[PDB]
Amino acid sequence: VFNATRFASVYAWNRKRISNCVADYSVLYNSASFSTFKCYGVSPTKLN
Amino acid sequence: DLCFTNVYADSFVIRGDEVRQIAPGQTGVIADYNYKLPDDFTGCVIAW
Repeated sequence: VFNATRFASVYAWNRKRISNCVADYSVLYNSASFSTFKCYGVSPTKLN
Repeated sequence: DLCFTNVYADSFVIRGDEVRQIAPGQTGVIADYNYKLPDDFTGCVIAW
């Protein structure tokens, strides 16, 4: 979903309902390839 | 019109994309591994 081959338009935005997996958000957080990272209900450090 | 006891000028160089990182309470690799401000900060920030 992040290193995807192709993304879609804004009026036809892709939705993926990701379920049943082990999540880790540190690397997604720690990756400097991502320019805009702002969370709105949870402070990101607690997302681990 | 104010007077202070001691002044502490801290100067460095960062990447120009990392300016928003320097605010207290922000969270990000520059603000998380090698320079950290307390939330009760009293002073000014200057970047150019």
